[PDB]
Amino acid sequence: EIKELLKLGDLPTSGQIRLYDGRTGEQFERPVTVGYMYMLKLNHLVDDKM
Amino acid sequence: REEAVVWDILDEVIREHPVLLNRAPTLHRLGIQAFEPVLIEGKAIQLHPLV
Amino acid sequence: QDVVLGLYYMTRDCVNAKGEGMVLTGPKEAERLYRSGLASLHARVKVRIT
Amino acid sequence: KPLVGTGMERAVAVDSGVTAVAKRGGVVQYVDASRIVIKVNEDEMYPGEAGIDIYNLTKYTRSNQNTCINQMPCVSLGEPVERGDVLADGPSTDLGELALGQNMRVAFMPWNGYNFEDSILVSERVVQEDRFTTIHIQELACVSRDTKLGPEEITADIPNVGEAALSKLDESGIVYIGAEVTGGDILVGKVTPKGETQLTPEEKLLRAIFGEKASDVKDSSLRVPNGVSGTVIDVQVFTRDGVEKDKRALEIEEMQLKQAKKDLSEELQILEAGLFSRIRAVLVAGGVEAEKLDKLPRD
Amino acid sequence: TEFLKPRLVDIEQVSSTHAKVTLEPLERGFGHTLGNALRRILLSSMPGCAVTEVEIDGVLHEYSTKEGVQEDILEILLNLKGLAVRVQGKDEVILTLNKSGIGPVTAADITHDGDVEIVKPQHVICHLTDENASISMRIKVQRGRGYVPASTRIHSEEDERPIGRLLVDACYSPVERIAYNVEAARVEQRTDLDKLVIEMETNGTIDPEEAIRRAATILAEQLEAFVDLR
Amino acid sequence: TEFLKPRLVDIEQVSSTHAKVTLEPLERGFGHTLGNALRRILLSSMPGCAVTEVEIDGVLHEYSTKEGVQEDILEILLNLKGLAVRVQGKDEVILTLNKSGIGPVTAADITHDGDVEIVKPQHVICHLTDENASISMRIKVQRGRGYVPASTRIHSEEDERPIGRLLVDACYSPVERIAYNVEAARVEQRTDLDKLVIEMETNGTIDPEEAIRRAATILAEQLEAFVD
Amino acid sequence: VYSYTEKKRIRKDFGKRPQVLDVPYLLSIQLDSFQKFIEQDPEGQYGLE
Repeated sequence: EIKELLKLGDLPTSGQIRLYDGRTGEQFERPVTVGYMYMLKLNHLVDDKM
Repeated sequence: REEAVVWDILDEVIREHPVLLNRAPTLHRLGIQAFEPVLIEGKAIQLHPLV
Repeated sequence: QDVVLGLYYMTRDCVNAKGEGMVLTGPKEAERLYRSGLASLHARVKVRIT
Repeated sequence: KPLVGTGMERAVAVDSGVTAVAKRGGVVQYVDASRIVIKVNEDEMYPGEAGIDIYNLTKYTRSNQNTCINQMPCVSLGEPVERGDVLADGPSTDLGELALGQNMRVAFMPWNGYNFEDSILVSERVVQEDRFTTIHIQELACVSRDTKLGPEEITADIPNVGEAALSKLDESGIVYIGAEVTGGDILVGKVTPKGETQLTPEEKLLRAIFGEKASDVKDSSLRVPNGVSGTVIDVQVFTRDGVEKDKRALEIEEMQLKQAKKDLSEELQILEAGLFSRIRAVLVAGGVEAEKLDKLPRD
Repeated sequence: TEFLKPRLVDIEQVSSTHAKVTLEPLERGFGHTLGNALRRILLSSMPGCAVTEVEIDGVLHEYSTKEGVQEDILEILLNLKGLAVRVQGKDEVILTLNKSGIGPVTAADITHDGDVEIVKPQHVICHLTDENASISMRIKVQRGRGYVPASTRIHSEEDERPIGRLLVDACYSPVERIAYNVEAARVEQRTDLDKLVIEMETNGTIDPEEAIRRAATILAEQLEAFVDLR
Repeated sequence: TEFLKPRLVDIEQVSSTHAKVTLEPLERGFGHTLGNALRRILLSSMPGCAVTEVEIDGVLHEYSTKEGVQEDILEILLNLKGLAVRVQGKDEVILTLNKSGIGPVTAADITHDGDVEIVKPQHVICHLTDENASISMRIKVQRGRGYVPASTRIHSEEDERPIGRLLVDACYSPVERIAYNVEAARVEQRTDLDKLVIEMETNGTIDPEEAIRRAATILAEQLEAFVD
Repeated sequence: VYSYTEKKRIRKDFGKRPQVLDVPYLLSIQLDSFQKFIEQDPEGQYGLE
């Protein structure tokens, strides 16, 4: 069903895309998994840990 | 106060000084190793991958 | 980890790809070829080396 | 709001109860980033009291963890909403939903050892957008104690300090409202009883020559913590009954005074507007008069 | 040796935000070479305008809030950062936003000064709820390349700001998105030559054409160093 | 508006063929912008001269063995690809090799021909075993840009070739190897800045330094239209 | 049909079985137990009583 929706997103069903290296302009030889993940910043601040 | 000058003197001392890095637990003697420290911005210590 | 992975990537060999059966005057040529996209690193090759 | 939730993300927020929820339903009469007032439908309306429900929101209060606790209003003025609608969101909450964090485009790949062992590579664009920036409301307390060495006092009077540090202080010795300072910078001035007289030989010599006549006082004045810099969001003053009112204390307790007044007047008149509105809906149903009433006084 | 002089040819604008720029004739291989350098410098080094500073009346600090104002201070800050600004002569202008009554305060409501062009006049800043609700402020709009926050400016800031003055993190870079497509280009007889196709999105601020020129310019200027001293 | 202008610093020319050049200070991101632009052009587009074709007498196909030569033709071919040529005016030239007897065939044994200089007179070619064995040939050098292997020449070859004419991979690019390290530059005060360490191996004839300028040149000329 | 807030934002639910019982008040334990301590209930043996 996830694969099915990736067609409706008009993006690769394997969820991998070929990426261009912004430094060199060389492509990475193979596609990689890209996409949105939900991230969080912890109560652990380096500010305190110093 | 902390002017530009301060940083330069720090640089000269840190030059050729070795500093010790320690991780608990001290599993073995190499839980502490000596390195030449290189100053960077930020509050984070940088460690070499190999060690 | 990553170290090993990169090393593995380079050393691993692959059917034809680009520039199979090229004969090279020394090692530096190899990298020049890869960087121009005229050869994959996986490509089987004869190199003259001491 | 999280891209990938479970259906539970609404429930979680609901029960957390730090979000503000509509307890009758009706139409929103007034919207403020501080006050959300709603006119109920006659449905849920008590024939006893008035039908206006008032939700005062709280913005930027300090959590136990030093974290942010701020409410944002969700809906707009004049919106029709139902019982159990999400009026104002708590901190990590979107329109009904748990908004724990933020969602980014990740790429799974090895970088030049910047992602080495679960380490993370991240874009400047994150700072550009100001995502993952924390508000920390940190608390500090300045205490003026009484030793038998003499009662300590809070004044702007601070021996051998740079006038940089003096400049931000009021005559009371209190930091100005809204001033942005740094670690080491002086917030609140305090003086403490000293007692010297241990002039080892050399010291006496110089005191004679140059003068600089030593005034007995320690540097009790309230320093900011190390490597920490942010803005004063608010200040509080509690004077004990014995000693008389401080300048700054007096003026800020006067500020709070007029606060209570204004808020209470608003309260009365908001609910009074509801009452009065209801009487017109009552007097017009079985006594057709809108000419005479509209232009007569209200009380 | 046959070098090839590449010329600026196509300059299509699909939208005010989006512009397509084609560059021919590119010699083989330099599609990629130029593609990258261009992009990098484009986004980081392109001078743009952004809100630098604000004084709002009845507003001591970014955390509090005024009556009859829907947005929090910080959030209105966020709005102003987003304001697309075109300055002609002077580098730092003081825009005055004065609005009254019930209504959504758009950029058009700002008192319109001669040397300033407001790119997105429709852009909301704040919503005035109350009929007696009155908002005034003086917002400082500066020119700058890349991104400098409040915290960097404040560090070396002998420029002692008055109380109430609210610094904004400066999102200067007007370039929102930019990529290149290297595709072989229509030479009436020659085969190998190609065009560089730049797909480019910005917040109005910099014009497509001018962007190009100034980018290549600075690139070239940096190239000076190598050519010059040996 | 403020630029950052870089200047030339260290010029570790450990060999004439090998020169590292250290470059500071560089504005952030331009380490790779410039590192990259340099590199691409350096290798793929640098005009140079190299051995393209060869005919050895008694050697009509490249896989055969010639009488008294220890090396197979294949190995000798590969040696000659590497051989460093300096021609001044002429675009296409045909050098003659005549050597006999026992011993080591070095570049010296090439026919002088005024305008052409052999950069490596002591470059290894062939080991000739019996004194009865004689080696004679004509090697052709052409001027051209970048690298074109034998198999890609076979691609654009409507130009039909004779028997005996053994084509070899053309190493035109005088840049042998190139990379740039982007180490932390931290100039006083502003730390974000970085260093460009440009490590280059060139092919003797042309000095590494000159390679630098030639790259920037060719690039710059492109830039012409756009500055205007 | 849905409320004004759901009408404003739906989240697509891939749930296969229909949740028959609605999720209980998650804080009930606390609320209800503390209530029992002070609950004015003369005959009911709870807290004070």
